[PDB]
Amino acid sequence: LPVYQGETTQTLQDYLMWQVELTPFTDTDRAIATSIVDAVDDTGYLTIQIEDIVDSIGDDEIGLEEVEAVLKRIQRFDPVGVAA
Amino acid sequence: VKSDDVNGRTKMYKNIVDGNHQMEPGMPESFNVLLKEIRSLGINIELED
Amino acid sequence: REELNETNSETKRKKLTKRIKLLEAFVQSGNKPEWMILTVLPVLPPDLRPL
Repeated sequence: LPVYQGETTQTLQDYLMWQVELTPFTDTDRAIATSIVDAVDDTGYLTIQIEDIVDSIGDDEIGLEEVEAVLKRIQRFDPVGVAA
Repeated sequence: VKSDDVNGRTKMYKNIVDGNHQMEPGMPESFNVLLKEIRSLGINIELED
Repeated sequence: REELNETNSETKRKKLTKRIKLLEAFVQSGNKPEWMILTVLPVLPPDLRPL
């Protein structure tokens, strides 16, 4: 009884975050996949686009191409069409 | 491996899929949580070497 | 130490050298004894208190 949780493997947006954590990726790829996943609304689409994540980060190393690649690697893992 | 804290479950799955078959001693993750305790870290004389 | 050295008996040997050893240890410890009643208190992480 430290914390509480719901459906898993089936773990909701966090299931997408885990499937991202369930694949081989670097620190930046995982960070961008997490930015895509956490920025997903209740409709399942990517709530905040790549531009919003880049602006909030303010990091030149994270680029539009890198963010798009990390999101496309996370386009359809669990389930298909997440962070739409 | 054999219990509950699915936190290193991802690491175990990744290592096994890679065939790495490797684990990290880390801390009883729950004793790391017991440090979270520690009278709220009140007892941390922990001289980690 | 002086009382144990001088006052020696069946009961005088006890209940005091225990106090002496406790004091010696607390000196070896060095912390402020006022920690028995503290000044701060831990609060559970939300991931420490469940529903």
